[PDB]
Amino acid sequence: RRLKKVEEEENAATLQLGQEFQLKQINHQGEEEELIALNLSEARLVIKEALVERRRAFKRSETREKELESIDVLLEQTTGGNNKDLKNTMQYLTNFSRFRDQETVGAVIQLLKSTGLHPFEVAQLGSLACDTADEAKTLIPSLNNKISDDELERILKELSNLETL
Amino acid sequence: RCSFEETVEILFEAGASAELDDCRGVSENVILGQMAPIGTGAFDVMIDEESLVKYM
Amino acid sequence: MFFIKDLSLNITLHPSFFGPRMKQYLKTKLLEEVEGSCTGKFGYILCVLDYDNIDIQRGRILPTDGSAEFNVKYRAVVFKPFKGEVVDGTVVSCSQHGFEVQVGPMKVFVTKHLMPQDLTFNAGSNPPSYQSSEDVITIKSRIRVKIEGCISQVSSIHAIGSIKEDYLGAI
Amino acid sequence: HNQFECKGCDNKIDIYQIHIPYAAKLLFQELMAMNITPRLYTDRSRDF
Amino acid sequence: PLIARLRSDRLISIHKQREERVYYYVKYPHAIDAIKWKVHQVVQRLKDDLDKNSEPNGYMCPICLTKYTQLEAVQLLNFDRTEFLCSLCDEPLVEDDSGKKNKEKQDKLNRLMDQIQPIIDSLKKIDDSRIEENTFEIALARLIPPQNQSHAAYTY
Amino acid sequence: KEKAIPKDQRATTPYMTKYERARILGTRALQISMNAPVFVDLEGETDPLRIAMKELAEKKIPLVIRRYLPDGSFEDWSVEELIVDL
Amino acid sequence: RGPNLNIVLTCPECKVYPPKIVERFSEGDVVCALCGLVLSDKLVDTRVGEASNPLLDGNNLSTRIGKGETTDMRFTKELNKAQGKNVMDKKDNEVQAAFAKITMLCDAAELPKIVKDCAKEAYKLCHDEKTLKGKSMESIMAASI
Amino acid sequence: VGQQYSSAPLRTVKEVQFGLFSPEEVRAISVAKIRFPETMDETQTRAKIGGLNDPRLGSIDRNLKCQTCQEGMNECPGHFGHIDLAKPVFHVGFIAKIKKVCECVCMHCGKLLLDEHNELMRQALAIKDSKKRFAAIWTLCKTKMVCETDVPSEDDPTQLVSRGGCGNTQPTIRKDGLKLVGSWKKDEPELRVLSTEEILNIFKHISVKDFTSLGFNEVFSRPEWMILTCLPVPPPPVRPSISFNESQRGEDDLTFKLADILKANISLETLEHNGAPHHAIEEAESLLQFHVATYMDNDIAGQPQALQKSGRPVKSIRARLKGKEGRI
Amino acid sequence: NKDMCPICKTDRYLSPDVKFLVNPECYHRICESCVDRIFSLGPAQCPYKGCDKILRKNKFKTQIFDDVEVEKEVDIRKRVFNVFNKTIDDFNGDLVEYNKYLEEVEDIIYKLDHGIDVAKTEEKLRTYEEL
Ligand SMILES: [Zn+2]
Ligand SMILES: [Zn+2]
Ligand SMILES: [Zn+2]
Ligand SMILES: [Zn+2]
Ligand SMILES: [Zn+2]
Ligand SMILES: [Zn+2]
Repeated sequence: RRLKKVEEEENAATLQLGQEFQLKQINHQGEEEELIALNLSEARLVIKEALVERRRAFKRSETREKELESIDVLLEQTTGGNNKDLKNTMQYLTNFSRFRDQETVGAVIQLLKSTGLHPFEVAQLGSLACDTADEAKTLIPSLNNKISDDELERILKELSNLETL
Repeated sequence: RCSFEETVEILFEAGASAELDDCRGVSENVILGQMAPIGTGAFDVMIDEESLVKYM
Repeated sequence: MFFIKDLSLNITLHPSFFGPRMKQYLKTKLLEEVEGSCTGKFGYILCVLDYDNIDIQRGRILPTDGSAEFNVKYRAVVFKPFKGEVVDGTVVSCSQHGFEVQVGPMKVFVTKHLMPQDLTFNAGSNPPSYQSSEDVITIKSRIRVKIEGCISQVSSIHAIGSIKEDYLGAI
Repeated sequence: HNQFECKGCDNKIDIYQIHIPYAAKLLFQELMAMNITPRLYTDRSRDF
Repeated sequence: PLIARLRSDRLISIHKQREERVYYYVKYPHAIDAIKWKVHQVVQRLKDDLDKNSEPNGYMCPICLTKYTQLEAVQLLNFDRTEFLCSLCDEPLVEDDSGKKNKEKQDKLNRLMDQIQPIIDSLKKIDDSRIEENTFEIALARLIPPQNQSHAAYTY
Repeated sequence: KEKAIPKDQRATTPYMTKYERARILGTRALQISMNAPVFVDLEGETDPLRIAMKELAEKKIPLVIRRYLPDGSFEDWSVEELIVDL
Repeated sequence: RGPNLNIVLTCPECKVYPPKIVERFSEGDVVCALCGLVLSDKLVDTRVGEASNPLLDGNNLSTRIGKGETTDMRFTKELNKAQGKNVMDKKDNEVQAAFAKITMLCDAAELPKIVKDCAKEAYKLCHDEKTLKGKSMESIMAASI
Repeated sequence: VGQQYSSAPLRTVKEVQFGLFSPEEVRAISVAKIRFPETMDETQTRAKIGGLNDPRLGSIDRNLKCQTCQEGMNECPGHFGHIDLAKPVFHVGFIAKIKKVCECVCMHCGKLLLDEHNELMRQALAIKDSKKRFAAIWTLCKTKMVCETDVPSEDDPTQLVSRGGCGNTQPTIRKDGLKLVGSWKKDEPELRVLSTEEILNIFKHISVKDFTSLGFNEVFSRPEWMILTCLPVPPPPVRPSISFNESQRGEDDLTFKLADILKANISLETLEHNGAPHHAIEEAESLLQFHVATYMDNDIAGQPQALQKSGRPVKSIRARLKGKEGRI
Repeated sequence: NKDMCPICKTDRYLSPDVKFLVNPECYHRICESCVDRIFSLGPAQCPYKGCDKILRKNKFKTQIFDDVEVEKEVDIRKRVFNVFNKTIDDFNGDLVEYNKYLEEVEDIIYKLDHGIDVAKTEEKLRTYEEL
């Protein structure tokens, strides 16, 4: 028993994500696993993939506006009360997502995983739309001295190459 | 030990030696006001879902 | 940022739900007490993944309460903020002290001291908005904000952001 | 306000509530004023 | 008061011996270290204060006079998102007066360093040379009698 | 879970003790008093303790006793499988 | 000019202000006289403590040093010596010394306790004033009596 | 009615770990610094800020809220204050322990008088239980009156292996009153009082492994912590102000003693600040030490008892915890 | 100025851990401590008497040559050589053309260093870098 009571300050720039958000995570089974970070588009796909599955469970036993209504009606039908927070997230994700279908995201994941960057960094790179290497170097300070501008410049171009819509 | 005699002297020695108490005795639990692990407290009563489902 | 985390919770069941369909009530309680909830250690818990396969351990009857305490292990999607991260959001409210940006389940507040000098508060315009030569910031506007500080409580998280650095502010 | 804080440790997400007799609280507080640190812990550190 | 203050800073040392008589002298290694540390601490204190003041001001409540930081105020604003309400007083908060002091602290540091210049120059030379620690017996080698018939026997 | 002895090698007494019976009746009686579902047919009874006794007699109590050992190990025994001989 | 820090007991259900409150000392309950709702429980009554009058001595907490079941005269003498050499208590000791003399004077004339209490109070109120600086202490004590 | 609902998890105490406060912990844990030996302002209407009954430490009245947690008397557990002592003072309950530790280590370098180079010490260090290990070490070390800068090599007694030491003769320590006095023997023996600061400095030089062999814990209890530099102040609930008829107010005996501590501390601080020849300083130090010692324990053999105005002995903390009517 | 920060005058003698930095925008010496405080939360004007050129923290670097004037020329040379870059083989071994090309590049660098024609020359640099 040791009450050392010393904790490093959390910071995204230093990639010090905390004590419960370490890179090496332990799942429920007990085997060590790498932390998985999801971008805005990836989170949108994963969340609504469970909502449709949730709808199937209970039953068994497109432009922005029309999609927003479809999610909204689906949200209320397949979720209980006190869902005000979930509604805000889905609405926020739909208006800021950069990938629509699973195919585009799958290509993106296979694209950015070649850099060997931290899960936090790759998620940030797939979350914020950057046009120049300098734009990503300043908005994401952790990228500094981790990837050359040559690779970053082409990665940004290719990321925008498959931009949705 | 402090409950019997030399209450303050025993406590002072605990602080200096940084003694650890496991609270496995009746006196520790009585002082802390929690169910002592004796008699009806020497076990935990749990719920049985395997038998609950078959009953009804 | 959104993460998928393996979380554990201690759920309490009143004896009134000790029937043949008590496991379903536990699932309902999990969705009613976890989804949409805020935790300072894991952030805002948004959605529960694998709703059909939650690992529910055997319950323990409390001595005097009479209710059963169940340890529940589940996989959920959580939004956890961190200082130094750059996020996008929509302004919801405006005031003299600053405007509030909505980023998913969180509200980021941008203080005047963390705002560029050019931007100024103008209460004359209805609704009130911050006006500047290059751009105007108002409710429903899209703002790119960098979280400068985060204070996390056991059941509440508040963060403050800034738009003074380059490539921030109006998108 | 549903807020907790332990000044000196700089934490707000590691708080626990326990039920103890008020006399027990008085004893520990009296010990604390006596330079003795009776520390109450919820998790075990040594095996039986 | 003069000796006590000069003794706490260890710029003047005391020595008690039976002849109980009290003698005062100067211990060069001790005085230099105390001066060097205090000068460094004073400069560091101003530098730390200047760094702290460069941060946002904060807030204070006129009634209960309780200091609230920028982060602390963000969790206390009213439901209307118009003003910061004190938890204890449920009253609007007033900005603290720390915005203009940023320049005042910098000016003091600039003036102090120019004034403390001789000390810094002297310290540089002291480290370059070899310092010999003084003692009562050693100090007696340079003794100039204060009085013709002093009652104190200046012998060790 | 190295502290959970498998059912095949349980070495504790197969008879419910007086202390185990006292807590089982009290725990079940408390649950009944708080509107718990009764799993036994009632021929007319209002006392929660008496209802609990009826359930124990017919072995219709969905509870298991976790008997602890002085080293931290434990054995799980269902109320139905425990013989009430005392 | 300071934090409120005041607790007022009002019935949430009745909402009548001011409320009718009955303090059941025997049952240790504070209950609303209109609806019967209990507003606060575990009320305390109103040795280990000493009672002093803050009208003749104000706020002055001090403790004497004396012999116990086992004690050496050396420690008692020096400890008493150290206590006397205090600067904060010297100012109040003059007032306390005045009270002691007043009590002796009042007790030598066979007067009731009320007179000496009034006399001591009069001295304290009129003491430490610029007007009474050129008069003999005997006159001040006699006038107070 | 009961206490209000809380969002923190409900748990049961499993282990209790005893230890000693560090001076830093007392300052960080404390919510207010006590600097005034008074309890009520000049108007006797509200408690004075910084006094013994500071509103920040909690409230013992049904009509007042705590200035720290904004909770009533039935929910506020009390908040600890602290007093910054002018000079370090001994702990009345550890004077015997301090003496044994002083005789176990050199009084000039903080190193154990006997190292592992001695076979007798080797077996002593092999003892598992702390209480008996300390006793064995004390018996072996208390008779060593020299640091032994050089010790014979364990391989053979021919050549001497150098060990960290100073060759400084150790004193014979005895306890006189509340002070520790050591006597040195010449080559009558010289005698002088070991200042509390000197003992604190020596205790702070003991290595991590050195005092662990003595039974101390690196984190929960260190010898430097057995000397009091910052005194925690219990909150009003621990020392309630009772009332007889509600028109007269009485104060707890702890408050009376605590006020004396503040008065003595300020007197000492003012003394050494200007003038105050060394003779007065020692008298002031003894008075502060006596007040603190009687505050925690009013039954000390050979010492006077702090008596109340009514003549009854002051009820200290030790008295409350001991006896058939004590807390336990 | 020998070993003390121009702003805070943190001499190396009292603060041996001090580390100096320079900014290409105005080539002004400044210790690390001052850089973080003034530019951590965003861009700010240079805190020098007579200098009003804004700069960013990310642009700071460590000075290589002890002479500021030479530092300016080398950095400008690096910037120009990132656009104006050719080899002898680029002109099929034509030494006369290559020598003239080298002189023209040197002439451009000289004009940039002393600001002979900043507006015209800067446009020429932008024009060439595209093609
Ligand atoms: Zn206030
Ligand atoms: Zn009512
Ligand atoms: Zn409180
Ligand atoms: Zn030594
Ligand atoms: Zn500087
Ligand atoms: Zn400049």
